[PDB]
Amino acid sequence: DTAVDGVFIRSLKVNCKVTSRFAHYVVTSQVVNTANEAREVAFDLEIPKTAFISDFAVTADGNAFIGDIKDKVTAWKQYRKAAISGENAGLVRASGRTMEQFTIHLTVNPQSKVTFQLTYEEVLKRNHMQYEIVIKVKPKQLVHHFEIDVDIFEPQGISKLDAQASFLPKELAAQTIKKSFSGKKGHVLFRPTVSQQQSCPTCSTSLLNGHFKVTYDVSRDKICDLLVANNHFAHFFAPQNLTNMNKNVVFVIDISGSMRGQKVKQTKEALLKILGDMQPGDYFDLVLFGTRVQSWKGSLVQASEANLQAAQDFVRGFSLDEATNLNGGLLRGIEILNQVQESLPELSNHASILIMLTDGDPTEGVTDRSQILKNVRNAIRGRFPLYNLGFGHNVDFNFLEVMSMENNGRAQRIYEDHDATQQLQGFYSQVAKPLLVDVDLQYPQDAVLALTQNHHKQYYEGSEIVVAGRIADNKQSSFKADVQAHGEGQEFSITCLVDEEEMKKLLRERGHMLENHVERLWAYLTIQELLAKRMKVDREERANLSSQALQMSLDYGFVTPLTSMSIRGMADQDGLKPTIDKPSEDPRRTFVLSALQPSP
Ligand SMILES: [Mg+2]
Repeated sequence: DTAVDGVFIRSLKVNCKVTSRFAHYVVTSQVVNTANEAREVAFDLEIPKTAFISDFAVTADGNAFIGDIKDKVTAWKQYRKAAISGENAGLVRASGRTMEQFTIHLTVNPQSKVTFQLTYEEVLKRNHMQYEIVIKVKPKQLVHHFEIDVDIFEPQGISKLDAQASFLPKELAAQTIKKSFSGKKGHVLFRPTVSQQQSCPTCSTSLLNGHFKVTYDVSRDKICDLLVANNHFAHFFAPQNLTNMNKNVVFVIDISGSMRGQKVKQTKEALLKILGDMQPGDYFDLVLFGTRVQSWKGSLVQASEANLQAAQDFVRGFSLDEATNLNGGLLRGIEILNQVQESLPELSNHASILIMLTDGDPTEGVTDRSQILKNVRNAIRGRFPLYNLGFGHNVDFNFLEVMSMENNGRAQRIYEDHDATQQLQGFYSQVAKPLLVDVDLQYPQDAVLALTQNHHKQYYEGSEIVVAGRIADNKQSSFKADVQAHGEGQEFSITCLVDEEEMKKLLRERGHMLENHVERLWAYLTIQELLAKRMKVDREERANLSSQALQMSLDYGFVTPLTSMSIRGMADQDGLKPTIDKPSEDPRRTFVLSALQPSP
């Protein structure tokens, strides 16, 4: 029998509906306690940090419980006088680089049937020429009816679709994973029988341990992907068949003593590989910063065979230099790229990129964090993006995120691990091939009530620009978009008009779910944008952005950093409600059913 201590997992189902990159997850688990005693049951799964929980329901023999979303402050008032912290008590916590762990332990009645259902949503982001859907599969028992169903609907059409299950042998995956796509519709169905779940023909344990990955991309022949539905729009921009731009890239590398060991080795290895794949038309230099600041050439040099080999030799040879002069290192790298303005104007049409890697905070020279931010942004002056890589967890990552945000870039975390070299290569490949610069998506001011970031410094091959917004009443029919940008010595310009007939056709094919997901796509991107914006503004404007993010989280019912989801009707030993939160970037209690709470 599958059951353990009288408890068996009758069914465990993951249902993912993807509509124009908006991914709607529903995970449903039904556990049955056949024992005549009380038994403890678990609902335990991993979800991506990028997603927002939107609903949670528990039904025990008709007794229904639902997560009520509210201001986080209100939800955590029960923790103030309590012996446990909300972080320790919460059902959700960080469990890895990109995933969070949702865990609840519940004492169920005898002869009981309990159904758990968790809903979470995200907008899939394109990277490396694909979208990726990752589902952590790990039932701590065999499941009678296990299913993963992914239903994809893309107006532009699906160009490719794949489904990989690492934990399954190639022969088992073939018979068990059903996938197909035609036109706008794609489907993946994974329905392993109990026999197919056992690791061995006559062993009790289940091989369903690992990750179920679904990847796809949409046809990009049609340069215009403007999707309008019920006063909300989503605009996807990723032109194909563009010529790679030549680029000027400077690497600013921390060589402080703390880098000693694996970090410097993995950093050097990544630089060697990056230099090895550089294209002849690019220009580059290298900057090292410890206590002293050091540049390989002091100016942008061409990526010739000799220069690349000399740079690789310089990478292999350098040694560490104690402290960390981050201000000097960045300003030096910026000075080199800015030579293109006066000394080297023949490189001015290239796309410029500045990448910085550090494992610690500034200890030499300018150490006032606010001053460094000022120094950097005043030197770059919006000419090129800055990509900060935080190596390990001794860096002030918020400091790195703000700096990149203030300079048309983003920050990325590098985890100290056996694959740090691949992480660095992985990130660089996202910015390695600029195709357009100064992308300006323009929409008629008379029609737009709200909109997301519409200016983007660089567009890279393999990635994508997405804009969403809300349309004013009676302006949807004539809605349009103009996209301007520059290539290397070229001007880019297109116009996208709503295809009214096509929208109605799409609405018929996908149903009213299309309207809802486009709006919720806008809400998701707007909330994320508010969370990003709030971190780089003064405390007064930060409160204003927070209130916008709070109100939108409540309106659309998202569990975000400003909201929590509480479950009335359950209590731990101290009478505390289950609480669900969004953990931040920086002892397992068990619950019982309790219908009473002290009256106010
Ligand atoms: Mg350091």
